[PDB]
Amino acid sequence: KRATCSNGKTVGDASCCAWFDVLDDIQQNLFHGGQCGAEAHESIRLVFHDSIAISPRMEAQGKFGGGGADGSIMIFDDIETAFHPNIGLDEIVKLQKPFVQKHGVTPGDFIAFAGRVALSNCPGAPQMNFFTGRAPATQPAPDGLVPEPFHTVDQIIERVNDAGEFDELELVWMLSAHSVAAVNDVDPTVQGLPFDSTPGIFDSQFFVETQLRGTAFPGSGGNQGEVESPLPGEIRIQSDETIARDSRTACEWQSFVNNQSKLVDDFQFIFLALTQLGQDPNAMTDCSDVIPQSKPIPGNLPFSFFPAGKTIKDVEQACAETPFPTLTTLPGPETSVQRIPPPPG
Ligand code: HEB
Ligand SMILES: [Ca+2]
Ligand SMILES: [Ca+2]
Repeated sequence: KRATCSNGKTVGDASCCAWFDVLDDIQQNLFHGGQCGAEAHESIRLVFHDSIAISPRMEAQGKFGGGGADGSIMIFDDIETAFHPNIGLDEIVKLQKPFVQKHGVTPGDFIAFAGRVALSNCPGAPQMNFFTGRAPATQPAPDGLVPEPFHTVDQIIERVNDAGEFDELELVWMLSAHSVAAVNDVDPTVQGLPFDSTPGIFDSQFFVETQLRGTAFPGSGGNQGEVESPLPGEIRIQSDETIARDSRTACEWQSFVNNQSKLVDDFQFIFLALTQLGQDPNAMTDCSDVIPQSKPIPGNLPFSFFPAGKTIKDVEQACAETPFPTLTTLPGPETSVQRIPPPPG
């Protein structure tokens, strides 16, 4: 059957027991009592920037293409966090390092762990998986491997296809993370502008809101990779805006609107896949029973809605197969999306 940890919990594999002490430590000292706040969002982002930096095409040509989910972004933070796509990630890397040192775990395992635990904090999240077995990187990733907000949809599709054999529909899946996300470094005048009106809730509001006609910048204009957004305080990036309207991806983008089961099943899958880049999944240990049970979305709303002051008339419909769903609109005046201030220091 199962192993029993010193704290009296039971697990599928005895090696998983050490992660309960990591869990308690980060929930209290990294995530401010298990919150879906700035440190959680940064930890989710960090998983992608560690993991996607792998390139089988470069290896085939005799060039080191990076080791994927290997902890390189932490081990070699002075190198990798100075790459422009990794802007702002040295803060979370620095917050995470003490825990890795204290608990004697691999940097790559800890990054995957912290991302899973972060998502567990966000109502609506899938039940996140956690596998161990990522040896420390011995070489930093090359630059040019992490997508930018100003890149073409073509080059982003190509990049994820190379990194993980991900198709263009799976690209849409992994962008679900922007449902619990804010932007600190794109607008030099303001930090913490969310991508959707519910950055604390893993829902499909990101997929709704990116489909709306953009009307204004939330702060300054003229920032590379930024386009007009539909709501005060919400930011929109060019890549997301284009993927939402591109004939290859627009139908998948819309499919998440008012479809919670598809959202969570697809994201659960793709997040695990990201955390196993550069690894042999058969060689890894399943420690998924350490991750907290995800919480349902509270309250009494339909799963997807238009934000207040928006209706079907504000949607730029892009899926030729299926009209955009006629959602309910939240009552009241158009409200400003509140910023998520990044960690002090
Ligand atoms: C994980 C998963 C994921 C994925 C896949 C992604 C994908 C992406 N993305 Fe992301 N992001 C994210 C998650 C993510 N993401 C998050 C979580 C965030 C937030 C952070 C904070 O809040 O801090 C972001 C954020 C972000 C930002 C902001 C930053 C700064 O400012 O610093 C940007 C620009 C981006 C982009 C992007 C792109 C281009 C792509 C393509 C693919 N993003
Ligand atoms: Ca890496
Ligand atoms: Ca959200």
